[PDB]
Amino acid sequence: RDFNNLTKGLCTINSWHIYGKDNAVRIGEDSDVLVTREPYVSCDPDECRFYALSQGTTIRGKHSNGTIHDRSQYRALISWPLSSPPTVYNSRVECIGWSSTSCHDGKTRMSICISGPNNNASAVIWYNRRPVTEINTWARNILRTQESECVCHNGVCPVVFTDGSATGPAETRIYYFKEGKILKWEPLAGTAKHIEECSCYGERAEITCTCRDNWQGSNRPVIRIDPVAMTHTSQYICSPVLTDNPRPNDPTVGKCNDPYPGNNNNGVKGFSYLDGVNTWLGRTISIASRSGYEMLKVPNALTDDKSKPTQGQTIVLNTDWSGYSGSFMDYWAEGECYRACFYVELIRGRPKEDKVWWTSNSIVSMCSSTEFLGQWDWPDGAKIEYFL
Amino acid sequence: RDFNNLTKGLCTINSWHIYGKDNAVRIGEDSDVLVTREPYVSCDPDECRFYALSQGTTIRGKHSNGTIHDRSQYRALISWPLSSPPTVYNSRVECIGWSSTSCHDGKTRMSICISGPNNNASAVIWYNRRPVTEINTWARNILRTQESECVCHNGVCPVVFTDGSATGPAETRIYYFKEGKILKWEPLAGTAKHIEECSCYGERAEITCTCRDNWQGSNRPVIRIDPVAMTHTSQYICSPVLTDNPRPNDPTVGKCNDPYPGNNNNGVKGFSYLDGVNTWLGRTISIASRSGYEMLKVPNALTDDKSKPTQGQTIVLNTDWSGYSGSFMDYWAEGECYRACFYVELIRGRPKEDKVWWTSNSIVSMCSSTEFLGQWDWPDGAKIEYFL
Amino acid sequence: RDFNNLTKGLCTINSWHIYGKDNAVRIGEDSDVLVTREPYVSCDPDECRFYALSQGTTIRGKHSNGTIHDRSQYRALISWPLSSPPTVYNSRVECIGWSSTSCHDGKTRMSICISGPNNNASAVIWYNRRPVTEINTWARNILRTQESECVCHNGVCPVVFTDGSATGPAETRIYYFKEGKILKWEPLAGTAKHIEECSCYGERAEITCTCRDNWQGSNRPVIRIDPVAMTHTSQYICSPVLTDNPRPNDPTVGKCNDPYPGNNNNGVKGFSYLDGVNTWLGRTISIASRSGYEMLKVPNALTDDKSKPTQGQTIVLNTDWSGYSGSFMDYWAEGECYRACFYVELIRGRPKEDKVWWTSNSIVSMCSSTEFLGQWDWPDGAKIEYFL
Amino acid sequence: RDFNNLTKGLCTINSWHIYGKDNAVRIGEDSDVLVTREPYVSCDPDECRFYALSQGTTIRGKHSNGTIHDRSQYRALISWPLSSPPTVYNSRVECIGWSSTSCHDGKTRMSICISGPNNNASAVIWYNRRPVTEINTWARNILRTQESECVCHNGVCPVVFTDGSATGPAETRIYYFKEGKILKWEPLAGTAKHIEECSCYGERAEITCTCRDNWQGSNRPVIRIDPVAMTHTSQYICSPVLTDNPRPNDPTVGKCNDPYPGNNNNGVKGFSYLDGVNTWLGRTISIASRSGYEMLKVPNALTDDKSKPTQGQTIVLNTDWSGYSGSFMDYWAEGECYRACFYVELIRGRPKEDKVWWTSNSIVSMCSSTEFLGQWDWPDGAKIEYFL
Ligand SMILES: *[C@@H]1O[C@H](CO)[C@@H](O[C@@H]2O[C@H](CO)[C@@H](O[C@@H]3O[C@H](CO[C@H]4O[C@H](CO[C@H]5O[C@H](CO)[C@@H](O)[C@H](O)[C@@H]5O)[C@@H](O)[C@H](O[C@H]5O[C@H](CO)[C@@H](O)[C@H](O)[C@@H]5O)[C@@H]4O)[C@@H](O)[C@H](O[C@H]4O[C@H](CO)[C@@H](O)[C@H](O)[C@@H]4O[C@H]4O[C@H](CO)[C@@H](O)[C@H](O)[C@@H]4O[C@H]4O[C@H](CO)[C@@H](O)[C@H](O)[C@@H]4O)[C@@H]3O)[C@H](O)[C@H]2NC(C)=O)[C@H](O)[C@H]1NC(C)=O
Ligand SMILES: *[C@@H]1O[C@H](CO)[C@@H](O[C@@H]2O[C@H](CO)[C@@H](O[C@@H]3O[C@H](CO[C@H]4O[C@H](CO[C@H]5O[C@H](CO)[C@@H](O)[C@H](O)[C@@H]5O)[C@@H](O)[C@H](O[C@H]5O[C@H](CO)[C@@H](O)[C@H](O)[C@@H]5O)[C@@H]4O)[C@@H](O)[C@H](O[C@H]4O[C@H](CO)[C@@H](O)[C@H](O)[C@@H]4O[C@H]4O[C@H](CO)[C@@H](O)[C@H](O)[C@@H]4O[C@H]4O[C@H](CO)[C@@H](O)[C@H](O)[C@@H]4O)[C@@H]3O)[C@H](O)[C@H]2NC(C)=O)[C@H](O)[C@H]1NC(C)=O
Ligand SMILES: *[C@@H]1O[C@H](CO)[C@@H](O[C@@H]2O[C@H](CO)[C@@H](O[C@@H]3O[C@H](CO[C@H]4O[C@H](CO[C@H]5O[C@H](CO)[C@@H](O)[C@H](O)[C@@H]5O)[C@@H](O)[C@H](O[C@H]5O[C@H](CO)[C@@H](O)[C@H](O)[C@@H]5O)[C@@H]4O)[C@@H](O)[C@H](O[C@H]4O[C@H](CO)[C@@H](O)[C@H](O)[C@@H]4O[C@H]4O[C@H](CO)[C@@H](O)[C@H](O)[C@@H]4O[C@H]4O[C@H](CO)[C@@H](O)[C@H](O)[C@@H]4O)[C@@H]3O)[C@H](O)[C@H]2NC(C)=O)[C@H](O)[C@H]1NC(C)=O
Ligand SMILES: *[C@@H]1O[C@H](CO)[C@@H](O[C@@H]2O[C@H](CO)[C@@H](O[C@@H]3O[C@H](CO[C@H]4O[C@H](CO[C@H]5O[C@H](CO)[C@@H](O)[C@H](O)[C@@H]5O)[C@@H](O)[C@H](O[C@H]5O[C@H](CO)[C@@H](O)[C@H](O)[C@@H]5O)[C@@H]4O)[C@@H](O)[C@H](O[C@H]4O[C@H](CO)[C@@H](O)[C@H](O)[C@@H]4O[C@H]4O[C@H](CO)[C@@H](O)[C@H](O)[C@@H]4O[C@H]4O[C@H](CO)[C@@H](O)[C@H](O)[C@@H]4O)[C@@H]3O)[C@H](O)[C@H]2NC(C)=O)[C@H](O)[C@H]1NC(C)=O
Ligand SMILES: CC(=O)N[C@H]1[C@H]([C@H](O)[C@H](O)CO)OC(C(=O)O)=C(F)[C@@H]1NC(=N)N
Ligand SMILES: CC(=O)N[C@H]1[C@H]([C@H](O)[C@H](O)CO)OC(C(=O)O)=C(F)[C@@H]1NC(=N)N
Ligand SMILES: CC(=O)N[C@H]1[C@H]([C@H](O)[C@H](O)CO)OC(C(=O)O)=C(F)[C@@H]1NC(=N)N
Ligand SMILES: [Ca+2]
Ligand SMILES: [Ca+2]
Ligand SMILES: [Ca+2]
Ligand SMILES: [Ca+2]
Repeated sequence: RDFNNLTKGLCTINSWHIYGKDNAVRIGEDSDVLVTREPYVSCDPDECRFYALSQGTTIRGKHSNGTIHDRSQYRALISWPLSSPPTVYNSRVECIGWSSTSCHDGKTRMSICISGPNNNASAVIWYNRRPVTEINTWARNILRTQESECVCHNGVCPVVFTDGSATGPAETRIYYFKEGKILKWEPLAGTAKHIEECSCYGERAEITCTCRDNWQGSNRPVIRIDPVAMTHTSQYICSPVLTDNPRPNDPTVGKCNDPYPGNNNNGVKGFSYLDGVNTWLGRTISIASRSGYEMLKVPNALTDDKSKPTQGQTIVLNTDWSGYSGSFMDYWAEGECYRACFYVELIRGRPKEDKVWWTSNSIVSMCSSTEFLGQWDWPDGAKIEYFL
Repeated sequence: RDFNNLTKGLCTINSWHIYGKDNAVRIGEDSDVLVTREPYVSCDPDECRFYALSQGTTIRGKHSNGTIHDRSQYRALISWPLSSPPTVYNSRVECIGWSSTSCHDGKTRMSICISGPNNNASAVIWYNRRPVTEINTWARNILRTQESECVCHNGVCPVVFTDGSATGPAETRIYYFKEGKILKWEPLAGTAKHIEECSCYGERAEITCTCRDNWQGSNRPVIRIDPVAMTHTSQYICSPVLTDNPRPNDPTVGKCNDPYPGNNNNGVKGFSYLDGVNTWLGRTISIASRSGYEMLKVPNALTDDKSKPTQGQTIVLNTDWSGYSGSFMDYWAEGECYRACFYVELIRGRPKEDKVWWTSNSIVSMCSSTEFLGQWDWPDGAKIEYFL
Repeated sequence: RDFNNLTKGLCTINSWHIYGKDNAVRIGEDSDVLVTREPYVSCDPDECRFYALSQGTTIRGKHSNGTIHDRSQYRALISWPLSSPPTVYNSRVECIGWSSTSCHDGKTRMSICISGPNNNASAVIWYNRRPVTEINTWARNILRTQESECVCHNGVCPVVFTDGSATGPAETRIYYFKEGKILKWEPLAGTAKHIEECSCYGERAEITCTCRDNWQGSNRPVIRIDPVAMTHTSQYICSPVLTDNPRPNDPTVGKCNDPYPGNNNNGVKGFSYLDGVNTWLGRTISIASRSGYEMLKVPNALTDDKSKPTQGQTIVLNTDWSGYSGSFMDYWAEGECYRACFYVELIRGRPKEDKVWWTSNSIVSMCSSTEFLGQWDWPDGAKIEYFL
Repeated sequence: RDFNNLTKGLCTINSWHIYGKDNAVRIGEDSDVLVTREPYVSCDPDECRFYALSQGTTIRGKHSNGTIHDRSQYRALISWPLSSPPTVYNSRVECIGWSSTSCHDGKTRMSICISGPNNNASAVIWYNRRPVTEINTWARNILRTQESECVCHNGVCPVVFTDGSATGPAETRIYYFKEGKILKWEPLAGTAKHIEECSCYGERAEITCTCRDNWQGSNRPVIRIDPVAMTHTSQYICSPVLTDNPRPNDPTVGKCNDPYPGNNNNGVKGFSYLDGVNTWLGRTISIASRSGYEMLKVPNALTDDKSKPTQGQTIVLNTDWSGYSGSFMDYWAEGECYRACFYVELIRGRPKEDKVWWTSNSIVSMCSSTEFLGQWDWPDGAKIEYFL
């Protein structure tokens, strides 16, 4: 086993095909399914798995009451087989905490969980299923990380962390890990003014992350990382196709180097694939809430402040709930190019559906096709009324 | 690991012995068993497994209400250990969709799931548990495939798909796959006038499929495929022993090159083994409904339009429900010949048993014996009244 | 991997230590535990497992009603990890039927299940988890076999079957299998007048089985088998310490070559270790019912028609239910001798406890010690009243 | 695989990071979680697992009634994946009994369970998942052992047992095992006057155990073992920071060679790391009950009868229940030093919470960091009222 290297480009994305779906809320209506949120997908060389933050109770369990809260001592990063639900009996605990990331470097897996109180959180970096490095909070304000997979190149796996205000300037750092040890870290550079929850992918020896400016931006910040030099910059997606949520209506011209204004102090984790004409952006269909989800092909979105969609695909109808969304690729598939993939978290329960006392989610995930495939929509599918 | 080659003939079939049975509806009365239908069996070189289409809910779960429907976003091909039930906790998802096939080529497994709306369905072809090829609907009318295992020879695994009307001419294609990639495809040839749900087996470098003419035929169409030349023809089973359902009474003479008339627009998936005097046909015992199941030895059924049974074996009594039935063989068993096997789906719930709001099934499977074994009957065994 | 050979003698048995216990009825009061009976234990070279006949329903399930019956289409030989309970989710199906045996030959496992109606039963012999040989009923009267493990020597695994009356002369055969194929079979020889449910062990190239004379004997028949010559004889245990159940009071003198009279048409599966002075017999404590269980050291029991106990060990109190009991050894342990082991089935429910509608069991198993260990008793431990 | 050797020293302990937490009582409110107590953690070369004594019933099960009792026939040492709960379906039985220890020697695992009545208990020593050696009670008074992992060095794995009074002099022995066989045993030596439940760790070819003087001491006895010479001594922790429970208030001066008085006939299993200035002691926060848990850095605690804390870390608040606590290390981690770890048992139910009829626990475990990490508290998290 050698470290994996990012030697391929992205396949041409002409549509999205179904990859995985776990139906966890439907099935967990009458089986021992854990309450989760903040899910993602990540591949090893011989298997791809679903990941999420457990809340340490099943959904039918009485302890599901109160699970709208983000951060407790009962949370852990869990993983489980692709498209199965996260059950008590099949879920494997990666580490303990309420913010995470995880990636395989070709030889073994690194998993990072942050736990603690808001003013005293710490990250523990696990490598080959043992704890190796720990990092203490630097700004004493909810140390937090990507909530989707990291990416490695020749052993170097950069990770984006943020510590500080959600509604003001914060202190974002890029840590470059290798075998779980810190090679280097840098403070955020470039023009992004606030960073959270970066969604990353790797192609041709470069790692691109699409993040959430929680403070001011409804355009998404982008961090581009060179994992060999161990350097980065940041900017925003130029495109007037705005992809955060909540957000104002789309203008005609976006902003490349500043937050696009109109909504403050709020947002959602999301992603994009930024590859010249082969660029696809994800977003909720609603400008106001986490409902619906679409993919739009927006040629040169990253660099063209007037780019608009040339194609699209509905993933979730606007009459169905969505949530966080994020990128991953199977870096160990055969063939000449990396096939872009993503998941969407389908959040159920509170706050939008408050007749139940819980919040949970299921997962749908697609990967790209070079065909122009017909679309379906992929909702969570559970009837909240069955839980009453 | 080399690609497997079909180098043996069928063993002499003198009776059928019990192979597997999961009792899923009985057990799922009080355990976390998934609602399924469209089951089958398929072997790898070191294990044989049960397969089916999940409905993405357990049977006791409230979401089992409505599961008579064939096609939703909550379905997936799952597999699980032989004769265990498909539970939440032991079932492995192969791919997402509501029509499937799957086979191992000696090196690894190919699995194909079709999903989408009726006018916009697509097939995703997985190989070694990754998506490799996608195929879009060509007639915009419920693209669909075998619902039982495919067969490979030297890496080439043909698969029969149909897109178009269930009650009229449709567009059937034979795709020849290798490592998940399309080597070739051909439109249906020969005299079969409508094809659905082919049940296939392989012997001496030839693949024989027994299919369902949904439009006109109560005799079954047969497709014979040369996986080296990558060519095929089709005809019908000549025999007056008619094997679709519903069907008219058996005549005295069948038809070789046309549908045998008497029932329109309906049928059920079934199979046969067509091997000269060693020929056995499966069918429901009832001409009117999916009840009962028998095997009949009908020497030269394929080519003799007056052949009648010379032996038989009851599998399921006419007072018990049956359903789809299909062929598979363990191509990696030791010994001089391939032992024919089959399963019967035992459908419970709607529409015949409408005091419950669900539809599900369990599975019974037999393989052939060179002995003349005593027969038992093998019903589903659940009491519907326990579910009330 | 070579075939295992029986090259060691029995270790000196000076007491019995606890080996395994699954508590299945206790735990299955509130978890998805299958209804079983006819359990046993058998080792592979790298693992020892519990085996039993499932009834194809959980114990809390409504289908547990009626499970006092011995033979249905819903039964299967299952195995599961040592001292775990047989659950829906962890139990592996070996084959389908309502009478079984199973043993590992050093290279792989042979499992035999008999199914069918009383007048038309057949055995299917599985080897390396595939069906290899089938055998049809020869006397049309409930073809049946050991219900505990077989034993192999250099690939040859003899198995004792009986077909015919339970209350009269029957036709017992010894089949000698190798890789699942029949090398030879012989009709029962020697002085045993009726044989059922043989409990076997192997030492120094000879296999000894202790069986149940259901028709006349309260002393147990014994079959001694030479697996190299493929020959056998039979006699009874001479000892006046009578070990079947129900049974008369112990006399002073037993019988070597005839059934010891006093009880007709009834009995229970049991076992012994017959090794000169190192001989230990198992039996229920009650002469009238399956309650209690003890081991007695009865020097030369096999050949001495006046032998009485020189030591003993209570396994289950007379105020607790027992059931079938049987022998196995770990033939792949390190060391100079084979350590004798046994299990006792602890039957709960009907017919003795008829406030519940089911019958099931749990398992306790001990192996011998060369120390003189203190004894405990090992009851099932469940409160029937919790199930009301 | 070679036997592991204790060739490293302890890493510098500057704080404790979260390692694992199973939330078993929360999750077991509505899933099939076994009732346990006396948990611990132990690593193999490729995996670390949770261990505990099952009570042979789930917590929601009616048989959980009465589980405050320590010793029944329904108990077994079980292990399960790190931070998962001990469920029916994922728990592996190591051996049967109501007192245990377990450790891996680099080649395979040794597990020891004691069972029997109080006056007739015996230990069975399993090695490579087979029983190898048995030891009978020597003082006929509840033969008992560590309840946390043992430690091996070059194949030699010493184990501390005690047989005799809990409230008076007893007979403690140190057995030195290798491949499950007794190399040697010695009676307790040095100044410790009563020993129970030793918590052990190994560094630089020496094994240190921190035990419980149940009879007189609120300071903890310490046994230091040379596994090459196979010799030991014992003394007490000198420090006036007293670490048993219940206990008097901390004095100013402790005792090195006698029990520190003030509480008789009671105590709790606990541990320490004794490494010069790098010494950390665990204890309950309450002097009166098993509530709260803290770690205190007490330089030279072992040898300095006036040492007081120079740092600390809260693990569990005084308003939350704790229980037994114990040491383990991952001896197969990479790097230059062994990272100290520990777990705390979080006992729920009786006797403190007597509105429920059961007693169970969950587990939290930490390992040391060379950083000064922020602290959180880690309670069990279940609401007893949900169980009413
Ligand atoms: C079976 O399956 C297939 C495969 O999925 C289905 O076919 C798919 O059908 C879908 C849905 O109909 C299509 O998605 C839409 O794509 C269009 C883009 O394609 C159109 O526009 C292209 C570019 O045109 C522009 O470029 C230049 C400019 O100089 C010039 O050429 C041109 O005139 C124009 O200015 C055209 O090239 C393209 O045409 C080609 O393809 C056609 C096939 O569809 C064919 O018929 C043609 O002949 C031709 O060859 C086509 O015209 C997306 O724009 C659209 O996305 C917008 O609309 C949806 C609402 O439906 C919305 O949710 C999106 O957010 C977006 O609209 C919002 O954002 C815009 C950007 O800011 C903004 O302008 C809009 O006002 C709107 O904003 C409002 O809503 C948002 C979101 O709520 C909010 O944030 C804002 O603030 C504001 O409120 C869809 O993605 C697929 O591309 C198509 N796929 C394929 C391969 O064909 C098929 O239908 C199914 N079949 C059946 C039988 O069911
Ligand atoms: C223990 O277990 C064993 C092993 O399982 C049990 O023994 C088995 O018993 C079963 C059931 O009894 C047998 O199955 C039946 O097999 C017969 C075929 O065998 C008979 O016919 C043979 C051929 O004869 C013809 O050939 C030539 C013609 O030129 C000529 O020789 C001859 O005169 C005749 O014209 C005979 O060779 C054969 O005889 C031999 O074997 C005998 C043993 O059974 C022995 O006794 C003899 O001495 C001799 O050596 C024997 O006569 C099947 O035909 C039958 O299948 C038909 O009947 C069942 C109803 O029972 C039906 O469900 C089937 O569908 C089928 O009948 C329908 O279809 C026909 C074809 O179209 C049609 O003609 C019928 O009118 C009927 O149609 C109606 O119903 C269908 C279905 O609903 C509907 O679609 C139509 O529209 C219409 O409504 C059974 O399969 C096993 O073969 C036998 N196995 C063995 C190895 O013996 C044993 O009983 C058990 N023991 C105990 C103690 O329980
Ligand atoms: C801690 O744990 C230890 C280890 O487990 C416990 O110690 C164990 O204690 C048990 C129970 O007490 C012992 O089991 C019993 O063993 C005796 C056999 O040992 C006795 O007899 C030996 C042989 O004597 C004969 O041989 C010759 C003859 O020429 C001659 O020497 C002699 O005089 C006599 O004729 C003696 O050698 C032996 O003595 C030695 O060991 C002693 C230790 O116990 C020691 O004290 C001595 O000093 C000496 O060194 C000893 O006397 C078994 O016979 C007995 O089994 C019978 O009894 C039980 C009822 O308790 C019954 O259930 C059995 O079925 C059996 O009795 C039935 O069957 C007989 C045979 O047919 C029949 O004769 C009886 O009438 C009776 O029949 C009735 O009931 C049956 C069954 O229901 C029914 O079918 C019939 O029809 C009829 O109704 C027990 O197995 C262990 O051996 C002992 N183990 C050890 C290593 O010591 C210890 O107690 C525990 N400690 C604490 C503190 O709890
Ligand atoms: C974010 O996270 C961080 C990291 O966790 C949090 O910071 C941690 O904060 C905790 C809690 O505040 C600290 O734990 C306490 O540690 C102190 C020991 O450190 C103090 O004392 C040191 C030694 O001083 C002595 O040494 C010499 C003597 O010659 C001399 O130098 C000196 O004057 C004195 O005599 C000092 O070196 C040390 O100072 C340094 O560090 C400071 C940081 O905290 C810094 O501010 C300073 O400037 C300096 O550089 C510091 O003063 C522990 O002693 C304490 O443990 C005692 O107290 C707790 C109650 O809180 C109690 O539960 C413990 O049991 C113990 O007290 C009992 O036992 C004593 C020993 O017998 C006895 O003396 C006491 O009376 C008491 O006894 C009673 O209760 C017990 C238990 O119930 C009972 O059994 C008895 O019978 C009796 O009833 C805590 O462990 C961490 O060390 C600190 N960690 C770090 C790295 O800083 C931070 O707060 C969090 N931040 C936020 C924003 O939340
Ligand atoms: C560390 C944290 O609480 N992040 C929030 C995160 C943060 O609150 C925001 O990113 C602002 O800092 O927001 C959301 C959300 O649904 O919007 C979550 F799902 C996240 N929950 C989580 N356990 N990781
Ligand atoms: C694609 C489809 O719906 N096929 C139907 C199929 C089709 O409706 C028919 O083959 C006609 O096209 O019919 C039946 C049936 O029970 O008869 C099913 F079980 C099938 N269900 C399924 N999910 N594959
Ligand atoms: C052998 C025994 O009962 N030990 C007690 C042990 C002993 O009673 C004491 O160590 C005194 O001998 O005390 C406690 C406890 O919670 O305090 C337990 F958890 C232990 N329970 C257990 N099954 N190992
Ligand atoms: Ca924002
Ligand atoms: Ca038809
Ligand atoms: Ca008898
Ligand atoms: Ca004490």
